[PDB]
This record gives sequence, structure tokens and C-alpha cells, in this order.
Amino acid sequence: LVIPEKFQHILRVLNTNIDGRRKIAFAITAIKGVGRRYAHVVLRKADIDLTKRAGELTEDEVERVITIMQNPRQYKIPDWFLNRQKDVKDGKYSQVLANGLDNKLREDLERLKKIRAHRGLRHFWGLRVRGQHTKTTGRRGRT
Amino acid sequence: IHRIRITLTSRNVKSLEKVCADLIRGAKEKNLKVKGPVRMPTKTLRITTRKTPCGEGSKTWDRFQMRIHKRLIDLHSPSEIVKQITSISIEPGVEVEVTIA
Amino acid sequence: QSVQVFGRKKTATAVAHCKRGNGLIKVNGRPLEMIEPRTLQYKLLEPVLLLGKERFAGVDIRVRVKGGGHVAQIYAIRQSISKALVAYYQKYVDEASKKEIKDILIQYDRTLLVADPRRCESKKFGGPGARARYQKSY
Amino acid sequence: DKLNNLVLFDKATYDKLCKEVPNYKLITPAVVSERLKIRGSLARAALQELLSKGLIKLVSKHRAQVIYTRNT
Amino acid sequence: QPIKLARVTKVLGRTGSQGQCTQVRVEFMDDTSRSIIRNVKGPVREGDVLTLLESEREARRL
Amino acid sequence: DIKLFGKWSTDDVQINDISLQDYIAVKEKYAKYLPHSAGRYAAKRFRKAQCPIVERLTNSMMMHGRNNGKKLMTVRIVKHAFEIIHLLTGENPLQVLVNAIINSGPREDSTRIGRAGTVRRQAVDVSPLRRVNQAIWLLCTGAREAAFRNIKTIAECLADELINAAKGSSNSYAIKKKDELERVAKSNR
Amino acid sequence: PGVTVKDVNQQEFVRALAAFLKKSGKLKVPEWVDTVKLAKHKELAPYDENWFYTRAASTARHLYLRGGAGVGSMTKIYGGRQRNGVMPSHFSRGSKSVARRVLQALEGLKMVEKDQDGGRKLTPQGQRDLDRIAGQVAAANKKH
RNA sequence: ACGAGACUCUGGCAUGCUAACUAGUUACGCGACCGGUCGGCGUAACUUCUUAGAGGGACAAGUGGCGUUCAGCCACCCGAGAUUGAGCAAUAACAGGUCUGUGAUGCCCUUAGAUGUCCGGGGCUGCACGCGCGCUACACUGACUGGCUCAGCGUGUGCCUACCCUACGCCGGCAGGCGCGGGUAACCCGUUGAACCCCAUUCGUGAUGGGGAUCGGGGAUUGCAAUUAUUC
Repeated sequence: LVIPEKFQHILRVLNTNIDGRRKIAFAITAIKGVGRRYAHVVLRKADIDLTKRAGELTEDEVERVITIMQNPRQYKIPDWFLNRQKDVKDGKYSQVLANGLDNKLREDLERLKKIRAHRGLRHFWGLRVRGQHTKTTGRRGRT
Repeated sequence: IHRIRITLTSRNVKSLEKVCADLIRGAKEKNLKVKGPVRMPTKTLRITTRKTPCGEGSKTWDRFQMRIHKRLIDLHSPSEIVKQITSISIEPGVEVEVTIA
Repeated sequence: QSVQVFGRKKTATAVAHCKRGNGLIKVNGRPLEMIEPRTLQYKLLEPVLLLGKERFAGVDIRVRVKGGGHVAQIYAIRQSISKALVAYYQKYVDEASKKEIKDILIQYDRTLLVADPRRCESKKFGGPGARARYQKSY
Repeated sequence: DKLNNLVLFDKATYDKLCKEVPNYKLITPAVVSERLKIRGSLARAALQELLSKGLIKLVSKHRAQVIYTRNT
Repeated sequence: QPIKLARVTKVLGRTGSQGQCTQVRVEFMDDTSRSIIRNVKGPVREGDVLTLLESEREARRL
Repeated sequence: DIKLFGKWSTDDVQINDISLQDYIAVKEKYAKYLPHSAGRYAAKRFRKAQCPIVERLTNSMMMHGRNNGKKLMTVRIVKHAFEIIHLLTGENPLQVLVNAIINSGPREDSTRIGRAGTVRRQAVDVSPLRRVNQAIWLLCTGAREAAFRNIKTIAECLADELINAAKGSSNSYAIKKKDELERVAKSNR
Repeated sequence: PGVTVKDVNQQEFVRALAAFLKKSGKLKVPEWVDTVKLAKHKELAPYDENWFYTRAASTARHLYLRGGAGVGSMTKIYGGRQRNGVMPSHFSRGSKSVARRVLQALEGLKMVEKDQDGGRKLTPQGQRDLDRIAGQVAAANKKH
């Protein structure tokens, strides 16, 4: 039906250029830390009617979704389904909106390049390390 | 034990058939109740190798095949009579085993 | 007690155990119409309306089928049912009705009681399929 | 940037959805979505809603191929 | 050109660079006094009817 | 008393072409409830033309990529789009398809020039069998290109393409390619 | 009269068993309903939110069709296609823990339960109730 | 005379035969309503489905057309089948490859590198690059719990060595560990419950739930260390 008040076309979570036409859980995938499966789980836990889009809903739903997002441990989401688990330096906690931890997980990459490590220098040179062979990569648009 | 099992394992069907016929002939010489020779499915050991001892040429593959044939007979006879029956006439190529049933 | 008639298509094979009854048809825990595909259903229904419900009203045949694939399991249930009916009629009641039903089934489909001889062909090295060959550069 | 097709039950959506559509025998989501310039999802939702309104009978629907047949 | 069908009466043989044309005698069922050679395309049996909106042309023969 | 699927009858169809009637099978003993029967039609000549026209038409539906070898999907998309043509027209779908095939099966087109020659082309009669083959191929290909890069799904392009081929609308690929083939035949005398 | 399990269209039959499981509540309440990815091969979201109830009903269907099924087997009925990314697809077993928890939800509840020696025993209460559900589905809107 | 063919193994038919609690069809103690689902069993009708053993069967054998009125080809009542697929495969040869299989080999290495013992570490996993095989995609014939239905080839308990297939319950969304073990195998995996067909709820022409280094962090195998880390 036609809602007579507060229809949005540029939806905004945190400094993110996302569409307002996109279905809910199809536009909130723009978070560089979580999305898709994690988004589906979070919205199904927050008790939102999936059969509606991202515009025909009240502000309270988005508010509570954001609160459960920024506080995964407060609302029964395990310490296995998320991408800030303990790592080098100090363990990371809390996944925040946009590249709030993507910057945190790129600064470790910066550390790896600054320490002159084989894996680190290969990351700097543009050579993938997790098991990627190189026979045709770096052949189109190479320097 | 009363239930004796005679196992016949042979790669050659002709020798296996002759051995089974000889065993049934021996069990017909003396009146002994016998179950017909049970023929189990044959085992085809298909293994494929490269023809050439090097890498040169077209893709040529030897497909070697070894077939194993299985016969089982079950009898009600004492061990002495079964022992006398078994070693009455055999032909090389067949393996005969006596088992407790 | 079976009419000892069997029926095949591809590696699949079906036999209709037969007894005196009132034309209730069952296929491995299910009747002839609740088979899953619901689009091949017409293929299973082919005989029972090809010759009518009355002929399937004085004999109970249970079709047991073992084989691969869905559709290959079909063409075995139906052929087994039809050939079981024809054999039951031939060996029990008469031939005139049996001959009539055989002519009807053959006219509708000559491969209604004869098996389909075709089987999957072996694969030869230097190619993925029976007749397909590996690509090479000249 | 992105092509615009209506994802809401709007004035154009409410217009000729319950009075003029049944006059056409071809009632399928693609035709509706093309006629009133919406997505396929909204056309399927609209036909589901009008079916729930008890207007037109169903023939079949697998996932998106749905047939409606009239009575007049 | 007048429309007049022709029925196949004898399959003469194959022609063409790749042997795809088929020479066949075709007769018109109006006088049974004319039986012209026609080259035809595709699988052709014996005894069918070929629709002919054009008949002023002949197949190479003899 | 055999009806295609459950409601299509085989007594309202008429060929009225005399050209291609033995290579179209809808009214004769070739009547069946399911357009899926495999068969041995494609293992010998003089027996390939005995396949029912609807069976051949559904056989040639699947093509390209994984879509090949999915005859059951073809049965589904053939019961679909046939319900659709019957609701759009109200006429018997078999006679509409026969009309489309008569209108779409090319009569004359070009091949090599008689005894020998490859520089150009020479017009010859098209066999009825090859013409039904071509008609079916154009129908399927036009339908799948109509679905290609389009909002509308399958079971629509088949339906509209078939109905236009029956009526002669230029949006039909089959009969427009037909007229194209006869134009090449005329231009290559 | 009497009507069994296998002579009922399995679609609405398993729907009816799922609805009966929701209505009963005699089972252990599921503790994971959407926090898991279910099958190992499946890296896409579950939808129905009832996969514990529906999977319990499916398990019951599979022990009625084939008595003696358990976990290790239940994985073999719930395995599926696994797209290995850039490589082609294969077959993957499901989650043995999920099927195990489903069985433990069923186990000892007086319709089905798996022993420690081999096989499945079916109590009169469960079989009577399930046959009645099948008969109600058949004669309600599937047979007149 | 060799080669071709013939040949052998295979693929298809025998309700004909020798016959099988390592296979099932027949043997019934809830007959659950007063004729029925079973591999929910409600714990001696014998080889028909299964098993390849011996025979049989197809030969252009009958009809018609063409054809030296031959050899043969084409079409058909009939028949399981009217061309199954492979194996082998002559005379001669190639400066084809193989000394990376060995006292099976004709030449150099004999003066402390003679390899008959040995390697801690990196090499063909890394590069301005061109090439060859194949896969994942080319759409709304596609997808977003998949809910229900099956077979086929065939491998598997080891003395150079725990170095197998694993049935069942416990630990966790997870790689993996524990136990009792079943299987030396038509005895157990296994009735080998994947691919698929469905849906009276959710994708809609993006650059994306049609998609991959989805960059980086959480994983680990009764066995030398997973490093541009071929396992996850």
C-alpha cells in the first residue's frame, strides 16, 4: 500500500551509499565486516517481518537492528560466526558500522608490510599468499 | 561340526567347473546329501596402465582384466568323510578351502 | 506367488507379484498414482486408462521396482504392469481377451511389453564419452 | 543510476489492477509487471493478493509460472 | 506463377558440391503427361507431395 | 478416445495442406497422454517421421548449456504456454500449432547449383520433412531469443511466438525467417 | 478403518506432521533455529525457521520408510551438492550434530527413539497417531 | 598364404536346464474396520526378479522392389535383437620416443666427489611474457531451508606400515577426538537414501545471493614440522 509519511529513497546506516529500492538484508550487505548470512541471522533474530522492504517499516526496527549489530555478544550470537576474534596484538571486540574494523583489519596488513616479512612483502608486491598459484595473474594491466 | 563349507576359488572357469563336477561325483559315490554348487558373482579386477614406458605418443591405455570365480558347497558330514571327499581328485588352478559352518 | 513376468527399462527392472483380488494396484508401499514426479504420472497411468479400469478390477498386482534414475524406474512399472496383466489373462482366463489387450497395447505402443535393449555404452580412453574425444591443437 | 521499476503498491499500481486486468485473459506476472512498470516480485504479490481476495481461480504455479482463468 | 503441387515418382540421385541436392522425378496430378526432374533439399522420401509455386525452372539432367 | 495431456482433443485438427501431412502426426494412432516417450525414431529412416508432431516439438525444446537433456522440463514448459495459448485464443492448441507449422515450413530455398558449383546458390524445393525440421528449429530458437535478455520468463515466448507463427505476425521468428528463405530462393534463380 | 503412512502424498503429509509437532510442544524446544548453516555443503541462509520441527518430521518419515536409520545415516539422507568454489561440485554429508540433536529431541518422547544395539523401535502411541494424521490428510482434502 | 573376416570378452532374449538362510520370491503370532501398508513384520507355494554355469538364439532367414537378373542394397509384417562396443590386428618401415628400468647394454669417472653411503636448505609452487588441455559463468529454461522418491561400475580390515571402508551413540554451528566394533566381503558400510522432480510465503535485469585472492582472522589429522603455505 501507499504510506503517507516518511518514505526514504537513500537509506543510510553509517556513511554508506546504499539503495533504498533494495530489499532488506539485500542492501545492508554493504558493511565491510558483516553481511549476507550474518545480516539474515541478525534480522531474523531481531524479529522483523522479512516480507516487507526497507522503506515500509518503522524506525524502531532499524534502531534495534543496529543495536543488535553493534552488540553481537549481548544478544546471543556466538564467538565463532564473526570476523574480529582474537588475533595479533590484542583481541578485537565489537563490530561497528562500515569500515570501523575493516580499517582495523587493514592496519594489521600495513603492519605486515612495514615489518619486512616474506608473507608481508608478498602482500605488498600484490602476490596473494593463502595458496594462490601464479601463472596467468598480473598479465592484463600490469605496470 | 555337522555343517561343513567347501570354498572353491578359481580364476579359470574350466578348472573350477571340472573340480566342482569331481566333488559332486565324489559326493555321489557315497550317498551324501549335497546342496547344489552355489556360484557367487565373479570379481573383475580391471586395472588400466599406460602402454608406452615413456610419455611419447597418443593416449594408449592397456586395460588388463583378471576374473575371479567363487563356488560354495554346504554339506552335512563328519570331518573324516569330508576330508576323504576333498582329496580324491583335483586339478591345478583351483584353490579349495574347508571351513566350519 | 507371482505371475513370473518381470519388466525392464535401462538398468531398472520391475516385477508384478500377482494374486486374485479386485484390481487394487500398489507400487512399493504406494498405489499407482501417488508416484512423486507428477509429470511422469501420465506415463504410469498409460495402461490403466489405455485399456480401461474394468480390466484392472479382478486382479491384485504389486509392482516392485529396483533400478537407477526416476524415469528409468518408470517404463518398468508400466511395462511390468501391462505384461503382468497380459500374462495373468493368458495363463488363467483365456487368450481372446488376452489377445485383444495385447493387440491394444502393441498398437498404442509396440514397446509396451518388450524391453528396450539400449544400454549405456562404455567409455574409451582419450575421450570423456563413448564417442567424444579429447580436444587437441594442430 | 539504477533502472527504476516500482517496488511499492502505488497509485499506478492501484490503478487498473482489479477492474481492467480481468478483462484480459493473459494474466501472468510478467505481463502485469510490463503493463504497470513494476518488478516481477510486486506483480506476483499483487496476483497473490487478488487470489486471496477470492476473485479469480488458480490453475497452477510452480515458482513464478502462475495461471489465472476467468469465469465470464 | 500458378500454384500446382507435384508428387515424387522416382528418386534419381544426389547432386551438389557436398551432395545435398536430390534429383527426383516429380509429376503434376493434373495430366500425368509431364514428369520433370527437380532438385530438392533435405531428407526426401518416395511418394510425398512437393508444393510448387514455381515450375518454369528445371533440374540439370541428361 | 486418446487426448493429449487431459483435455486437448485430436479430432478438431485438420491439415488442409496435402504437402506436409504424413510428417505431421496428431490425429492418427500416434495419440498419447504425455509428450515424453523417448522411442527409437532417431535410429533409422522411414521411422523418424512416425514420431508425433507434439513429441518432436517437445523433443527439440531443450538446447544450449545445461538446458539440454531436460525433457521433463520441456514437458512442464509445454503444458505451460499451451494452457497460455488456449486461454489467449480459446482455440484448440494442436490446430494452432499445425497452422504455425504450415505457415512456417519453407517451401523452396537455395543449395548448390545442380550438378556442381559453389560460387553462388541455386533455388530448389525444400522437402516436407526438412521443412518441418526447420519450422520447429525456428520456433524454438525464436522463443529462446525472445526470452533472452527479457523481463518475461519462459512459457511466454513459446506461446506468443507460436501464436504469431499461426497468425503470421512479423514478431514471429519462424514465419519471418520463412519469408526470408523464400526471398533468398527468389533472389537466387 | 485404517490408513498407513506410505499411501499419503508426502508433501502435505510432512506439512501436517510439522504442524502437529508445533502444536504438541512435547519435544525439547530447539535452541538453535537460525544460528547455524545446517548442512556443511550449504553456505546460504535457512528460511523456514522451522527446520528443527520439519527436520524432526523428516527424520520420523525416514525411519518409518526405513526402520533403523540414525545419525551417520541421517547425514546420508540430508547430504547434498557442495559447490567447492572455482572447482566443480561434489557430494557433502550434512551436519551430524544437527541430526543428532534432532534424534535426541525425538528420543524417548514416545513416537520414535534409537537404541544402542541397532534398529529402531516404534511405540503404539506414535504409530497410531501418525497413521491417524496420514488418514486425516488423505480423507480431509485429498480424498473424498 | 598373411591382413580383413572368422576369433574372444562384452550389450541385449530364453519363465527351457544344472540351483543357491553370503539373494529374494513364497512361510504370519496389531489382521490397527465388520478385503487391504511391511525393508512400521504387529519377532515348509521355491529360483521369478539377483547370481555368467552348460546349451539355445540371428542366418539377410520370409515377403516386396532394384540389381550382370549374380554378388548384394533398400522397405516390411515377424522377432529380444535385422549394424552393441571393444581386444587382437599383415608386408615393410621412421635415424619417432625411451640409456631417467638393471651386468640387458658397446665408450669417459682410476691420484681421498666411486654415486656402491649421502642432503640442514631451497628448483620446475616465484617472473615484462606468448601458448595447450579443462573447470566455474554467461539467466530469469537461472535460483535464495530443500521438505519426498533410486541405482551403476567398483573399492575396502596389511607381513615391508596405526598407514582401509566404516555401521551406531558422546563431545561442538566446525574441521576432529572416544567407545563397542560390522566387514578378509552377494555376510558390514549398502536396500550404496547425492545429481534431479516439487512449492495455496520471500531473488527481479543489479554487478549482483548467476559469481571468487569473497583481501583478513577463527581450524587442525594414533604421521617432521602447510613457507608464494597443492590438506582444511
